[PDB]
Amino acid sequence: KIEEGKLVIWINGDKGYNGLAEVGKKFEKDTGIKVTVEHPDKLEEKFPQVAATGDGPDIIFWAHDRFGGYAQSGLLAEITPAAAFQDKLYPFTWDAVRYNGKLIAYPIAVEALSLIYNKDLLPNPPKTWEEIPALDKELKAKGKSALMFNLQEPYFTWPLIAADGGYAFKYENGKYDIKDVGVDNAGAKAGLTFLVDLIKNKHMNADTDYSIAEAAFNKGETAMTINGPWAWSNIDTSAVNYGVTVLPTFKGQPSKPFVGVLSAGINAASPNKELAKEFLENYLLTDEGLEAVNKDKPLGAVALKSYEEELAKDPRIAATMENAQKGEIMPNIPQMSAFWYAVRTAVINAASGRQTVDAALAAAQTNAAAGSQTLVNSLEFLNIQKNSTLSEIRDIEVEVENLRQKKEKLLGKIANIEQNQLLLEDNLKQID
Amino acid sequence: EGKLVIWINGDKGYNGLAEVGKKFEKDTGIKVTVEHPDKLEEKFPQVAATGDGPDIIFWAHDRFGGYAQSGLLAEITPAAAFQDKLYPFTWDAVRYNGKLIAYPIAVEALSLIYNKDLLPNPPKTWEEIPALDKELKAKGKSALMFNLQEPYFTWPLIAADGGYAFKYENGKYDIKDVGVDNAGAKAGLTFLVDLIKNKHMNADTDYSIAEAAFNKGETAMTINGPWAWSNIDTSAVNYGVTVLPTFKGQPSKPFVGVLSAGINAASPNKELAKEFLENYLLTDEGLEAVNKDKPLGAVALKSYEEELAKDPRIAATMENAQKGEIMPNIPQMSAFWYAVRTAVINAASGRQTVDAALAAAQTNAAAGSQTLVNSLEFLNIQKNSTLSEIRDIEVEVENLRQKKEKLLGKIANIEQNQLLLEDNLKQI
Ligand SMILES: OC[C@H]1O[C@H](O[C@H]2[C@H](O)[C@@H](O)[C@@H](O)O[C@@H]2CO)[C@H](O)[C@@H](O)[C@@H]1O
Ligand SMILES: OC[C@H]1O[C@H](O[C@H]2[C@H](O)[C@@H](O)[C@@H](O)O[C@@H]2CO)[C@H](O)[C@@H](O)[C@@H]1O
Repeated sequence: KIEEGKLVIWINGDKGYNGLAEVGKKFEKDTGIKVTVEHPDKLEEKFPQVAATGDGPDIIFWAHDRFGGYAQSGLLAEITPAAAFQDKLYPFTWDAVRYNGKLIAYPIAVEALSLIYNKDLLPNPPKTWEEIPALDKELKAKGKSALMFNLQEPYFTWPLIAADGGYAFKYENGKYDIKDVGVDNAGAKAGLTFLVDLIKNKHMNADTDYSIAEAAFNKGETAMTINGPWAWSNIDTSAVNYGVTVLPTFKGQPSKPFVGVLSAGINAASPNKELAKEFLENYLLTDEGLEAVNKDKPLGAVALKSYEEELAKDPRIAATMENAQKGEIMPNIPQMSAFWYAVRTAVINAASGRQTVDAALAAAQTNAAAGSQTLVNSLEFLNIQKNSTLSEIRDIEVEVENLRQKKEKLLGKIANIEQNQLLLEDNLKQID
Repeated sequence: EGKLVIWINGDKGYNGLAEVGKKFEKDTGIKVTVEHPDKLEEKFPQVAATGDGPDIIFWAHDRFGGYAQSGLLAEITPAAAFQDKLYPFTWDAVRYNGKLIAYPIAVEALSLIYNKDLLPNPPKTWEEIPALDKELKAKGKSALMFNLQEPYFTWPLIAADGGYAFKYENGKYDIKDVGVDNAGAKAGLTFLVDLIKNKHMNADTDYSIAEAAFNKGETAMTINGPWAWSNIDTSAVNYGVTVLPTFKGQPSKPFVGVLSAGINAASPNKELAKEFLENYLLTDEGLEAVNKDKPLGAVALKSYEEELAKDPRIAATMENAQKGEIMPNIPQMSAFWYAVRTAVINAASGRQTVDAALAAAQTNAAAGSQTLVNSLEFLNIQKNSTLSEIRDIEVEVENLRQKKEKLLGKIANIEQNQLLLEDNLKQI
């Protein structure tokens, strides 16, 4: 299971996992505990599968949006940093990781999507989505293309969907109404329609994913991309002159990225709970840990006031936080994965051309309205956790029965010894 | 839309299938479009729930009971004359709750495929394959590689010693008696994971990696269906198709699939699709056209199977099929397959023990009544989608009714005028 005496850490393959593993060498070269940093596929879906059986990593890194489901499923340990540690991180980053009054993870860095443009194929990035087609017609005349970004994950297409009024769960009076879902409304329809019209007019391709878009931009084949800070590393080494700027407006309104706070939770099945705490607070969440990670793949606007006051002078970080301000902080409520799955389907099926935008989003709206899928999903993981726990109990009872069998055989040995002692003590009394 | 669009999976002979689409277009002039989208079996119900998707969908029969329960498949209406051209047991695979829900095309089963120059005889047992891999490793080769990402391919071994999906007895399936947890399933999956731990296979091998290695002569054995024989033909590896090895002395038990063609319930071209399938595909000419692209296996059309049955590769196919089981077509199959995919991937990667992986899958698959909620979801989507078409029509009707009312105004006023002129005329 989760071997005790070591820390295993999961973080997504696009993050600075090699830089994080350097913070693991320091932990291992300093405290002797070994640290293994892995980047599995579909990490956010494997974690609850294995953690439900007491397996998985000690620490799981993901944006805070997924952690409310992990918590409701009972898979997360209680985070308990001291008030002294709390004043080192911006309070709004602690806000992202608070669910029903408990801190369910440590905030690390603030992520938001920005516009990234090739400084030499385009001297000024377009201020509006609406001008991007004309730019692409011109740019293709030179053998290049205007824009390429990942169309497979709704994270990347939502800023445009949300611009004119799309929303996940209505947020009002400080609370989300999970039956007021806004993926159906006219704003959402107009955004996805513009996107599918871009595809159908041959300005982008529905088959484009993350790898194809990064390859295309870093080779000077596309004028613009949409991505987070992690992507800056690979663009640096391509010797492309790139700028990071505000996302284009749509119908006169800013694109609204959903803002992620990359967070570290501690597996509820971890025996190394306090070892994990010390790693995060006194190794990761410091200038040298964060800088080691950050120089692998930039983290974005880190939550630690100490190192952030230094990264904030990067113009790319300001442009990140300006885009972040125009968007909305993602909810962390359990229904987010259900929301994300509904919107993922819609975008792929509308982009593929085999469903209309109107039909795709009407389906997604009703699906997302079924947010009581997360109750069934949490109950499922809890029923796996229970059966696994009963199984450990039965193993213990076999151990106890074996021991009990040895004991009974020893008591038998003693019974026979006592027979002898009675015999010899009578033999001795008669010599007397 | 006056044309036929068809979905079929990318490992099938879609190029050959399109040739039958031309021969359809040259006779009726109707265009035939053959696409092989990824995850078609999962996209289909998403889009058909809103009245979209393809006209015809090709997949193994196991998925069609869920499509039918969600109300997304048209009732097939073969004439008694046409029904007697197909083996009756292939009709049973596509029969769900008394209705025929698709046309059967071909019977599929996995076989062992081995390099006859790397191996004089296929192994009789799974248990000897490690020793064989060692001997081969010393020569720069490997014993066995097959797709480990899809539970379809690992099931023959999982079932060998007693694993099963849903218990079948008295003619019906008990969807609460699930056999992915039992000692037979565990022993099969444990053997698979030990192969990986001992470096005889790699948990990341998938379909593409395994085919390449075998067709390049890099590995002595693979496990695959008939669709794969074409590419091995063009590679000039000397290969045999044979019965799978035994495990713990018992036959491997592959799940048998009947490639089937369903007709979308929202298709306006239902009769064209019927005509395409009955009188173009399901004939000695059409099945041969597909079969020459990528072999189909044992086709359902008695006339063309009589010829195929002479191919020893088809005999070995049918011998493997007989040791296995025809897959259920019940709605719970998708939940079953997803649960077992999870277990195999998580245990093969080493993140979970076999016991824990399969205990979780057992409890998941035991909740197969997520297919009832899932169908109820698709139906309420279909209903809401339909109500919107209705509301669009009713706007057209009210507009037309307003245009009418305005014309009745013109007529009323003309009659006023006529009254004036006709009395003024009676005075004159
Ligand atoms: O639904 C898409 C996806 O959006 C976010 O995932 C992001 C992640 O937050 C980023 O750090 C980066 O890794 O890209 C991911 C998308 O590819 C949500 O955090 C995630 O839950 C959601 O599924
Ligand atoms: O995966 C290759 C193989 O997959 C199919 O078998 C499926 C089954 O039919 C599906 O419902 C799926 O979810 O489970 C098995 C894969 O794990 C096809 O039957 C076969 O033709 C195709 O090549």
